[PDB]
Amino acid sequence: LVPMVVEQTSRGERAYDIYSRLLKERLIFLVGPIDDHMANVIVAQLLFLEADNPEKDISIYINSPGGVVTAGMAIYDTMQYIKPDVSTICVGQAASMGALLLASGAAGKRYALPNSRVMIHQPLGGFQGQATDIDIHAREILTLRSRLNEILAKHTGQSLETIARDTERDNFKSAVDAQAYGLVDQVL
Amino acid sequence: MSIVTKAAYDIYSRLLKERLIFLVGPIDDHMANVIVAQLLFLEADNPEKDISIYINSPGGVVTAGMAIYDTMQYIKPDVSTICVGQAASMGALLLASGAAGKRYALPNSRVMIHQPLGGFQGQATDIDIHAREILTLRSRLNEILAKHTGQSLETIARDTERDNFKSAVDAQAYGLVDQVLE
Amino acid sequence: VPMVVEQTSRGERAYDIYSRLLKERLIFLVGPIDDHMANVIVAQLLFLEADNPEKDISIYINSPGGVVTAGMAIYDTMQYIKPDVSTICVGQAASMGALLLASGAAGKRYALPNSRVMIHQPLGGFQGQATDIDIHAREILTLRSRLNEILAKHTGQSLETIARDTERDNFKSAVDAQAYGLVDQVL
Amino acid sequence: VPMVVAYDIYSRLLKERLIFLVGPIDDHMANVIVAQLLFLEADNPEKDISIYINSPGGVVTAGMAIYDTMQYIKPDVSTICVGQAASMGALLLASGAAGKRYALPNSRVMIHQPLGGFQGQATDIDIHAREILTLRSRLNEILAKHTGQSLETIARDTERDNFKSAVDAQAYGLVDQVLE
Amino acid sequence: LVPMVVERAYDIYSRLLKERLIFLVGPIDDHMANVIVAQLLFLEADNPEKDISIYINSPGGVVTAGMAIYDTMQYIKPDVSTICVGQAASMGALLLASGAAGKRYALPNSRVMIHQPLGGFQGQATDIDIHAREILTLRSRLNEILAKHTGQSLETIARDTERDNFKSAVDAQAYGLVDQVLE
Amino acid sequence: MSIVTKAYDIYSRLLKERLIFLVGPIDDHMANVIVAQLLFLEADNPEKDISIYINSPGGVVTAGMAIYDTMQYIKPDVSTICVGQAASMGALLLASGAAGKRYALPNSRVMIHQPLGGFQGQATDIDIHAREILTLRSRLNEILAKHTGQSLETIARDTERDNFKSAVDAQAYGLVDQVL
Amino acid sequence: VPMVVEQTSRGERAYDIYSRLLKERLIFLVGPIDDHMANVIVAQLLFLEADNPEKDISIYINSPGGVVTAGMAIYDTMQYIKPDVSTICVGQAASMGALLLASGAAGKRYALPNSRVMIHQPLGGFQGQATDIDIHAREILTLRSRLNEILAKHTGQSLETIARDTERDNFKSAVDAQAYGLVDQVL
Ligand SMILES: [Cl-]
Ligand SMILES: [Cl-]
Ligand SMILES: [Cl-]
Ligand SMILES: [Cl-]
Ligand SMILES: [Cl-]
Ligand SMILES: [Cl-]
Ligand SMILES: [Cl-]
Ligand SMILES: [Cl-]
Repeated sequence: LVPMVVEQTSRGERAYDIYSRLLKERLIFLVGPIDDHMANVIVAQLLFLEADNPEKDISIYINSPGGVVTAGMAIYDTMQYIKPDVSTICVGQAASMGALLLASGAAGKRYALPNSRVMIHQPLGGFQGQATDIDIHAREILTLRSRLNEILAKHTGQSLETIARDTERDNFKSAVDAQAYGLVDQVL
Repeated sequence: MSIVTKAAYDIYSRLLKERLIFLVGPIDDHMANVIVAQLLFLEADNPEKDISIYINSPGGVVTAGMAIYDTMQYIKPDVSTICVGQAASMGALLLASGAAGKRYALPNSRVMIHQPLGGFQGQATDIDIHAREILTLRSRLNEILAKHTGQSLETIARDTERDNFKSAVDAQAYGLVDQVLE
Repeated sequence: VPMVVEQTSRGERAYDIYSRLLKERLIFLVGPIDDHMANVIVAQLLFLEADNPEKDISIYINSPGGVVTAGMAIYDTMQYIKPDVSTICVGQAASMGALLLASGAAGKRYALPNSRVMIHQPLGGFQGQATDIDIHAREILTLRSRLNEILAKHTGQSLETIARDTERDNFKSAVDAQAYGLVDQVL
Repeated sequence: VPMVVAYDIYSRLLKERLIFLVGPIDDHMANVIVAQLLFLEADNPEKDISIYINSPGGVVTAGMAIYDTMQYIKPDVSTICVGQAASMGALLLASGAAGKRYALPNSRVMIHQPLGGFQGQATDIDIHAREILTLRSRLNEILAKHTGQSLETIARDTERDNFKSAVDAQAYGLVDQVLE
Repeated sequence: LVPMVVERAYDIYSRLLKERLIFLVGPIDDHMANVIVAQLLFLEADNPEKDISIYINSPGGVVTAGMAIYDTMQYIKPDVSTICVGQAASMGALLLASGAAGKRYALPNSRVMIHQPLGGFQGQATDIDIHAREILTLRSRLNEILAKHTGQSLETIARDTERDNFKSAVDAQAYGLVDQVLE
Repeated sequence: MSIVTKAYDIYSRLLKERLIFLVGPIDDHMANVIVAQLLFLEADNPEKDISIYINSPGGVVTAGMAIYDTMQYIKPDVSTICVGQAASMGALLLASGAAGKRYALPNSRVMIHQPLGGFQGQATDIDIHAREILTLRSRLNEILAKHTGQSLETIARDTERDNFKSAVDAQAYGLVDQVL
Repeated sequence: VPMVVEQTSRGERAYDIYSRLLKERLIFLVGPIDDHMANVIVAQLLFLEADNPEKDISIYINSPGGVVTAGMAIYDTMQYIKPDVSTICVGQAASMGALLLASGAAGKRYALPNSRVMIHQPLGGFQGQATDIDIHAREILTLRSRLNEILAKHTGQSLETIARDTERDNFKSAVDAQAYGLVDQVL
């Protein structure tokens, strides 16, 4: 059950579920496993907010264990393409594609709360075909892995060699260690 | 009146006001007819303004995709296509079939023209799609792709047998989109 | 199913996309035919006739066919109501779906270029859908003949031609369907 | 279910005094039909009501609830068969107001009552043999009364699980007119 | 699908609730009983003087749920008329017979069975076992209620409730289970 | 908002009249909804009585205790009315209405007995241990003794038996004040 | 479940009972803690802060606990927002539920007389909820110590006392929870 609120607008009073009410504040929630359904809803929200004001910052709250790589890339490309800066805030956790999106927020505007944790490692499951008739072949997996490593090296400032070595490890960084690595700019 | 993110009500319906359609997930008759309905609605509301279809789809049923294809070509407005995430099979065919000059891909999206057997089989219990009809449809799909990409029929027929994804830049070079939005 | 919001005297209102097009006298006949969807189409035809008995109605058809008596409920309602019912095949029309396509108002039956049409009627459409109903062999043969007569009447083909061709479970292209008399025009 | 503006399509047609009896007959759909009939009577006890019937039949006492309500309310209840009417569906069709029972040209009508409609639908209810024979006779009497056939004829013919065409249903007295 | 009417929008049952009509339909259990109790209390508060009608088409069901309806019918100020359409069995039959004196009705092809099967008495919850002596107490209580409202003697009810046979509308009227067959 | 019996429902309309329905098994979900209605009613008017209609087989002890503590804490008097039955936690809450304002209808039944099932962990990772069960059983007995006027030894003996009391016997025992 | 409808000059507006209480700045933390309910609680906190950053917020807590990182999302949001967040235990609070109860604004943490509090954290709360995530032994130990430090800070107990007492999977009464520093007052 998602609670509702009633807010005054220029057009009169209107009812909102809590997430649509926070969308009016240019806040978007990326929560749970990443897949096409939820990634396309986030793409839709980013496009809508850009249409509403292309200059004002947008915030994505991230609490996600990661998930499907191409779904996460659709969010990534949309974040980069729209005119507004997209600020990222990790609460709870960001892993795999969740961590990649966190680290890809606008420079200076990536944040983690004190007890959140960040894991860059990309499990095989995120790369496999999600539809019954799609088999994702080894070379394409290797291309995607290098692509993700290059994106991380670029946004963190780490070298490519460093990202590719560290992404093999299946462990979490604390918010402070994630800030030190360049995955976020500030622990709030 | 009331607004939600997930079902000027839900986010998708608000963007439909902006002449934007989302083609997402597997293509089957249910979602293809919703897209046909959105296309016919937008043409009736304004037969002059462009329409955009965002495509993130692993493909699916061939006749359902052909329903979308025929509607796109038939209505008066130019239909622009944008690949986000991926486009495979019928999804790649539809991406390639947007209005000339108005087909786009985002930099990390991927495109695969290959059409698996599963798209051609009968979806209803009492329908059996026979081998000659499969070959006829595969050829028609190849000719549609040859026409919109500028590749020869022979090149399409050879390359569609491989089930590999192209990058967005490679898909532009192949003629499946006109521009990578970067 | 997306929504379309319009403002009015007393606030604003919301239609789903299908309801919005029903305002424009378009009906969607999509998916397998059964009693549930057939009665909804009958309800829409009756509503549009009562709203304006003079203006045409369009049914878009994308269907593999299905239950014969449910399709017959739609057929009789199309014939009975006052407005001309135009039909447009998008995707495919098989079995009862093809019969209803062919039964649109004369001159107003259409197919899109990549549409396909199959008149063949599989056994499954004729069998009992209810637990306590067993549809017997002679009734199947009788209904198969009634369907062939409807097709002969609307296509202009001989009953002998329809009976021969309906035994083959093969599709016609839009162009071949138009030449056969199943539609009047490829759009 | 499409909408018209704000009614769903069936509610919009209920405003025009049309009720849809569709699908298998059971207590749930019967009681919705009874409610609609009572509502329409209260709204206007003079104007005719129409019931569109497309149904394979079903539970006998649920059908009898509809039958008794059609007979009891003041408005004439016209019936129209679209698609098919079997078992209690056929009984209800034949029980519309005299002169106002219709069938469309390709509809079909079967008066036969399978054993399934008489059995207990609740777990703790067993419908016994003599009650079945009483109900079968009551249904036959209702059909003889509304069709004009003799009781003997109905009792013989109802044993066959065959459909009548719309024309043969009119000839038998199950409807007054085939509509074209 | 439950149709709607516009007058605001009402589903068909809420529209008829405005006309002080309640539908008791299907098997009786706590869920549906408490909804009927709420409708009775709502109608009493809206107008404690005007009659209420309950239409009953029910195979019966859980005894204590039915007793919740019975007690509420007796307690509220309005007369509660009952009308049997289709059938009334077990607790449904009891509730039909318990409408206000002179205002209990059956339609001509309605049927009524007072018999109470064992299933209505057993515990519906996981941790409740309804014991034999409590079943016997409740069976006697139901028989006393029927005797009071029908005018039959207690042992006449006890004899006839043992048989799981239906009464026609005419025979239910003759027995005192309703006052009138509406023709 | 549209109106139904089952948008604006019948229970919501009655909440406007300060009536709350406690119906069915007691668990966290329904108990938290009752706490919410109690807090809402107290904020709307802290002086007017509230009524809880109780028809319940009982259920989870800590869920019932959430309702109990909220009834005692809020300012309004909470009247309780048993319809159908009240067992276990349902009987405890009935017995805990405002003094003088606890009621039973003539055919309702009340069983104070607390089955083991109400005390066990409801979450997968919670094991409720034996000494905590004994502590809770004693607390519930103390609550019943206080509200009924019976001795603790009387409650402790009687709660062992999984038998129902009639409305008249519940009133005589002090579980309600009046049979209506 | 239930609705509250309020009349206005432009007709009627409707809430469910929880949304109506949200209007009074009360949030309900009920049932097992997981990402779904935790993100709903985070959103409610951020909304109430944006609506009025000065006024207190109350969380009613009736929970057997649950997923540790979901509860940590709520914890961090409670500490970050400007308003004081009061906590009230009704029923019970265990594991993450007990931690969040203890984490309300100093002096504004309450328990009702028959509620019970269990700080113990079962293994199940630390394990991966996602199919592709295995939460490893060293991360579990790190999270366990962090929870003990959070509890020590808010209760006033030493780290050693928390670490010893959290191993036992027993409940504290409301009065014992108050004496331990887990709430400030039994209401
Ligand atoms: Cl306003
Ligand atoms: Cl093939
Ligand atoms: Cl046969
Ligand atoms: Cl028989
Ligand atoms: Cl028998
Ligand atoms: Cl007979
Ligand atoms: Cl017994
Ligand atoms: Cl490990």
